Amino acid sequence: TQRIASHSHVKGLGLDESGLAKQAASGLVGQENAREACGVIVELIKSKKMAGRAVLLAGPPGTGKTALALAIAQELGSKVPFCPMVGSEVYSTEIKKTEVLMENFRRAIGLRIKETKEVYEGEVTELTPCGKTISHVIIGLKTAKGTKQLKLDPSIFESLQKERVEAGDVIYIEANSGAVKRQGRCDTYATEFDLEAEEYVPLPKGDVHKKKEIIQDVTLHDLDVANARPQGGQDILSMMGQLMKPKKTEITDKLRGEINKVVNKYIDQGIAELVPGVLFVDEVHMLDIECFTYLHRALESSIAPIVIFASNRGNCVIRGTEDITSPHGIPLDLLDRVMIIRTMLYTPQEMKQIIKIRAQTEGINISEEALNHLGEIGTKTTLRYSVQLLTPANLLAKINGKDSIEKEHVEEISELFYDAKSSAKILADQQDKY
Amino acid sequence: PFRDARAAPDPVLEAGPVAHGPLPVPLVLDNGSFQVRAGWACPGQDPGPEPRLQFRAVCARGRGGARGASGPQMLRSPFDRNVPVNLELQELLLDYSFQHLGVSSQGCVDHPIVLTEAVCNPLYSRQMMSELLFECYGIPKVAYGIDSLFSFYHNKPKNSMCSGLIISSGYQCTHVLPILEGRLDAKNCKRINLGGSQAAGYLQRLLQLKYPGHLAAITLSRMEEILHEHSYIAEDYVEELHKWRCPDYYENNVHKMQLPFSVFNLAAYHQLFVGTERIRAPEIIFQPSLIGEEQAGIAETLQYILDRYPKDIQEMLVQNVFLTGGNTMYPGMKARMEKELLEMRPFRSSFQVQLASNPVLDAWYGARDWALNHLDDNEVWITRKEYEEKGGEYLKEHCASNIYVPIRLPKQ
Ligand SMILES: Nc1ncnc2c1ncn2[C@@H]1O[C@H](COP(=O)(O)OP(=O)(O)OP(=O)(O)O)[C@@H](O)[C@H]1O
Ligand SMILES: Nc1ncnc2c1ncn2[C@@H]1O[C@H](COP(=O)(O)OP(=O)(O)O)[C@@H](O)[C@H]1O
Repeated sequence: TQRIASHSHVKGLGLDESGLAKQAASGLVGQENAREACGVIVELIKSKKMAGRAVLLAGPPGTGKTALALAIAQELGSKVPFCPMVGSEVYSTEIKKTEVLMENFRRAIGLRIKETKEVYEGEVTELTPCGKTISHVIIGLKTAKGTKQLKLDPSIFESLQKERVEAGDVIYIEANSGAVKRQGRCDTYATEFDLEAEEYVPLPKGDVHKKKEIIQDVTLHDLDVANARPQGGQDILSMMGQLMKPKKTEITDKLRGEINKVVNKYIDQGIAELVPGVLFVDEVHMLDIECFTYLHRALESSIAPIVIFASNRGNCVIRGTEDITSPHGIPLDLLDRVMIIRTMLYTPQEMKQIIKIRAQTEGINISEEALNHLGEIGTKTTLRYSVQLLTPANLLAKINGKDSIEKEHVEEISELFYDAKSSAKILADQQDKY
Repeated sequence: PFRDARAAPDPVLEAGPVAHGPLPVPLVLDNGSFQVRAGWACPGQDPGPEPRLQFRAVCARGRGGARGASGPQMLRSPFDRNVPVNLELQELLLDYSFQHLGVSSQGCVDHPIVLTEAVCNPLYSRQMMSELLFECYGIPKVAYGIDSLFSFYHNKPKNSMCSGLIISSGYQCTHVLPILEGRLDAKNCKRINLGGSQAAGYLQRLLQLKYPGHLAAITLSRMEEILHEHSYIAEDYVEELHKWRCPDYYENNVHKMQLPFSVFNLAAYHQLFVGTERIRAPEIIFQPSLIGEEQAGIAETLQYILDRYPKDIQEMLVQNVFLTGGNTMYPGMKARMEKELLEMRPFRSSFQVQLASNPVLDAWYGARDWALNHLDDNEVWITRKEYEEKGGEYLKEHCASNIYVPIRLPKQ
């Protein structure tokens, strides 16, 4: 099964059809005024009209900022790109800081393409080329459902020859890609010799020929990166690929210009469609003043995605200024370009509901008398700490041969694993020893 | 446990069961290699009422020298590989058949006859079979046809022009016969030199090597029972034998053939356990390489004839694949044939496999229904006087008969 993790219980914003929030729904509780606001952002991203518009989620640690940001990615679903990043990712050793911003801004915009995937497979019954030189090659295929003939071009024939295919081999051709794969010799010939180095496979039991409709997702960034440096062209088989190690590089402005111009051609022809997505720059206060200034340009550009920011700082110093304080750790100049959503601390009853939702997500049975105790301990410590104790408590209940958390299990665990507040009290006492 | 076969029935009749209408009621004679099947045409009755004389085509004459015997009872038989090639051992087989059916009296059989022959018959052989028939027995008119094609004629949906492959498998041969517009396309017809005789011979020799302690207990007439009652044809041989490899399947499916009794007596009066053997005997016609023999077998041959036509008439003649004769009686034969056929056709295309209504008797019933219709079509038959100007190497090209060619044999 899938591993359980820190946000796997949230399944959406869980708003009603009028846009208002429900008390407890889709794996979130509380926060009505703050998560109704995400509803409006989801409508804005689904509208496709806008570019570069941006949002800041603000509020203390453990109040739900990344949970809400991931809830938005659920409401959009896998049709629309959602690129998460951490502020600290900007400091590469291969490229300038603004290049990392610009790559990630491109990643959040997707081309969506359609094609009919078409596959031929089976034992090769014959190969016959077709004047002076090969015009086409006829090939016959067989499976336990029948036989077909195909008419190959000389490019595909070169690929069959490179795979060392001969009659009696079992082959997979994909007609769109021009992909060709040898899968071994057909086992009807497995007695040609007693020992020979080949691997023999049974004749396929599936259809000779299959069709699907498939959808291809690719972002503008993928086009940039693929087209900038020469594509290596090595299906291995070529030792020149060994010498020049890859590295990232500053993509030039001119190339992004041409890529924009070619993609516009294809969305006029109906071959592709465009999905403006979301970039989630989490941990934003870790950006430098240089980068914060470059955002004033990229958020204005009439191509950019929607950008979501989040921060937990009070009035701290802006990185790289050595001096200047500003709200949320973000420069005032940029803070006047974002709409702000505040995020609020939980009352004890809210934490009880979060704890129960985590318990039944994580797979643990818990008695009411024990759940009231984790509720209390959450008010003394923090929600993110009470939710840690569930699994270790279950694991002691299991060692003592019981199915369900009871008071003495959480009480034992509380004495065995400390909180940052109570550990800091120890460090203040034994001060001279560390 | 084994049985023993019956012998010496009581077929005796009056001098001729002549019905109303035309007096010269013909004899219908399936001159088989394993057994002969013979009787009166008996017109005007829809079900053929009495295909009398079901008897093995073998004769006795021993160290005594002075006498011979012919009915179901050291031994001899008149055929070499499904063509008759004996003089008096054919006569005393015909004699038995006529005498038990009744005959008029005078120095000939007064009735015309329809007689089965080999898919191709050597010219000398046809000439001899005509001579040994017109000279000795004095028949007024004669018809030759092929067993398989009579069985097809019987099994057709309608008395109309057709196309198909016939799959046929008798004592010492199997044939694949492509037919178009009612005519055997004998230019590209093919046969395999194996058949149910050779299966029994192989199953004998296997069990002799499995139990040398009692060679004498196992003999052809007991091999017949295990091959008729207890053997089957695989859908795919290398998969069947693979599920036969595990002991828990083996013990549930092996056949316990108790010999007659006089240690629990099996050290000689064994239960002759047949496992894999009950597959390896049927399979000979699909894989003659289980014996020494290098020939294509019923699978590769069908493809090898079917790829020698235009792609439209293939899809025509495969619309009627027909199974008839001897070995097709095995259980599972239709399934193996239609699976093997599915791999060697265009991916979405259609085919049909039909099994004869009674695989062993339909050759005779076919010859009955044919003769009973074509009584007065005097272009179809060879008349007694024609044999005096055409030397016996001569035939009349009706449907369900071998293809004639202009030719003559020197004789003095
Ligand atoms: N309203 C809520 N409903 C359900 N679970 C919540 C809710 N708010 C927070 N959580 C859960 O509690 C934890 C809160 O993480 P949270 O989103 O507060 O991180 P944060 O401190 O805001 O920001 P960061 O991700 O930078 O640490 C997660 O386990 C989250 O899934
Ligand atoms: N019920 C049966 N199951 C299996 N094989 C059978 C069965 N009946 C007959 N045979 C086989 O049929 C063969 C004879 O068929 P037949 O049509 O009489 O031959 P032909 O026309 O060449 O004389 C024999 O080899 C015998 O083993």
